[PDB]
Amino acid sequence: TEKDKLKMEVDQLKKEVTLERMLVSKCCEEFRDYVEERSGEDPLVKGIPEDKNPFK
Amino acid sequence: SELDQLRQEAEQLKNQIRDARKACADATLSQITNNIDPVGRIQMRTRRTLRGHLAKIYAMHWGTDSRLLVSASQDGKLIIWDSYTTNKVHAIPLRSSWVMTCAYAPSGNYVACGGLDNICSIYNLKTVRVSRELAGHTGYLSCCRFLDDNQIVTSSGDTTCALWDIETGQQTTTFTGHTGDVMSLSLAPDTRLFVSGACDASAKLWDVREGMCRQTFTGHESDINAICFFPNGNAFATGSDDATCRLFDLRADQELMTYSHDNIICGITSVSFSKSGRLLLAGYDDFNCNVWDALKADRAGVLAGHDNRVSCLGVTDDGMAVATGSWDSFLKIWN
Amino acid sequence: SAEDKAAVERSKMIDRNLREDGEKAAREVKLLLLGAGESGKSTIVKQMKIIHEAGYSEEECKQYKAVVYSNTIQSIIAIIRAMGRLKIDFGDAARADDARQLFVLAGAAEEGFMTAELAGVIKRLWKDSGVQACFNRSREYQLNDSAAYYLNDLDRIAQPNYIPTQQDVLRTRVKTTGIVETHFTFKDLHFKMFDVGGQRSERKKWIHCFEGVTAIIFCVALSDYDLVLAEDEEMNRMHESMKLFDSICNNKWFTDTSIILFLNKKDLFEEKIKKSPLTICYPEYAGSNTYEEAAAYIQCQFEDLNKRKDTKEIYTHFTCATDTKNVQAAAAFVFDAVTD
Ligand SMILES: Nc1nc2c(ncn2[C@@H]2O[C@H](COP(=O)(O)OP(=O)(O)O)[C@@H](O)[C@H]2O)c(=O)[nH]1
Repeated sequence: TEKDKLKMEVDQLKKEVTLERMLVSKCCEEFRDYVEERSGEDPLVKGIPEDKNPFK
Repeated sequence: SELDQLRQEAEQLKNQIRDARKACADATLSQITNNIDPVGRIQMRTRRTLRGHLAKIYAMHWGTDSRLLVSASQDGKLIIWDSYTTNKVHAIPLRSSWVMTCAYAPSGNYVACGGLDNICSIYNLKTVRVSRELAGHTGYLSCCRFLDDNQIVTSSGDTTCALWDIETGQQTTTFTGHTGDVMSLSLAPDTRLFVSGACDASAKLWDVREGMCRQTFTGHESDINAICFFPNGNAFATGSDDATCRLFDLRADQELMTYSHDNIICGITSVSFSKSGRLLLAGYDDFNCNVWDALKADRAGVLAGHDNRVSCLGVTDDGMAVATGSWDSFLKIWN
Repeated sequence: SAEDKAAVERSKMIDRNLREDGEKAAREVKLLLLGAGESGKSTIVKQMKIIHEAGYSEEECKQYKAVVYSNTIQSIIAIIRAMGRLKIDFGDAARADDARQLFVLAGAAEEGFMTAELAGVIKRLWKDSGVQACFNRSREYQLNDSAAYYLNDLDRIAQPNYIPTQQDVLRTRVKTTGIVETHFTFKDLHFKMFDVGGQRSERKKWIHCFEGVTAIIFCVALSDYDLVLAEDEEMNRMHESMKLFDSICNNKWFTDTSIILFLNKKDLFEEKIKKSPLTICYPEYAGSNTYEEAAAYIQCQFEDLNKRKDTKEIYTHFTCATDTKNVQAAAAFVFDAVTD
């Protein structure tokens, strides 16, 4: 069992080592920019007018 | 031993992966957002109290209309609520009361639940009766999410996830690789991939079509109890017994940010993003939900309306409300 | 509106039914079984059905036929494999061929059936004195306690028209992987008993689900005391059970739960203590190697783990879970402890 588990873990790691990874900076910029396009209309950030709150 | 060689080889590959991730950590998220203005103090109020369960609540899920929601309690009831009016639409009597998860199908036509019976039960809301009992897991059902009215994905204490054909009741695909109980899963926006979080302290990204693990994400020091995709499908958040939430990036293949404070030492049960992704909401064993600034890692607010653990939460698709469920037997709706 | 009124009325009707259901649920007695593997929990669950719900129908008993055979085959396989590890020879050399054929046949067996060929192989192996010498050294490997029960009855079991008896069903080891629940009524009260022994998952992820239960019945295999400590050598089996009991009895989740202790397999213990000294388990034990003093010693070793002794009592009973009359008497004991 355990040996069978180690073989499969090794096989999986051999695949994951080959992935071509993006720079963290680039991914962070894209994450930030996606949020910045939208957080101005996010009800939990900007709040809701009482007259437009369906949970009033 | 050959066993000796395999253990060292695995550690060597883990180290290669760690080094390759380090080679791409050219900067950090905190630096990148340094010039964004803080969101300011987030102060939500309870707008609706959902009273009716008579024991601990373990899970809830919003319908895609941002109005109906299903909750599951070990009082042996699945309740479907109209959150606008607090009316109960359905109270389903479970065959096994030891429920741990529930899900609302995107169509609104079905709900699912399961737990220590190791079964994922499907209920047709539009005939309420048990439509299907999906049997096959050898350990408790911890989470389930419909792809559509015909397919559902499950996670289990037996360390696997599965994809099911609901009509035939068979596991179409088994997702193997975790070495500890799988506690939570989240479907990608396009439903082509999903991520799972497990008691091996890792999260895994899975390809639905090809039945394989694509990536394994590490960094947590103890169990991952909750996981949720970011809305653009390129990142996800985790909540752990190690008192931290973390943001993980798919294409960087690594952790971007930890959300924690030296004050908080208890476990996290549940995580959700607000609609834009600016806020990350997490439920805690200490009875609170903490609202994090996803870009700055500062705690922006707290939701404190429960007298026992916050066990679950969810944000509506329209972004208008967050629901908390609790071991104190209540759900609350906040905005 | 019109629909809006009906939705309100529907909600109110649901509220009534939920309240009625909750009032019935608050009156039920909930009993959780706990204990190490093989300690007797699933046997106790089956005994509740036999005692309170008239037992098993013939069609229910027919469904255990395949597990009786699988249990039997796996028992004799375990003994044969151990002979190689313990270096025990057959009493008759011709049995080596039977042992080879055992493994060939076990792969070809069809569920619910045992061929006369396989039955004859197992019969000849079980009768062999070298197989019996290994059986009598079962403390040195892993062998379930129903092995001799089936193998000594192989002739009856192997008949083509065999139908398992209730005692046969009691003795089966069916490994469900999920929770098992049984319901009965005892003196105008609704009882529910749960067993999670089939769950192989991580206990810290669901033990809190049972906060609030009326009582825990913690089962201990007294006869585990002399089992050799092998691959995992931190603790012998009895001390693993003690560590689990310490954890449960003193658990924050069970402050208001009555703790019942079934010191089970007393029949096997009574026979073992004749030839196997308690010092194998407790090196410090300086008493006599007799049933009464050794059993008392184990009882005290578990009862001493209770840390809130001053506020919390342990209800201890010695049981033979396969003996329905013994279980029915212990059940009365348990009733008294929990109802008042
Ligand atoms: N001789 C004897 N056998 C027992 C007793 N209690 C249980 N057994 C047997 O021991 C084995 C393990 O018991 P079981 O109830 O399945 O243990 P569980 O894992 O805790 O559910 C079964 O084959 C039972 O028939 C007992 O008091 N005496």
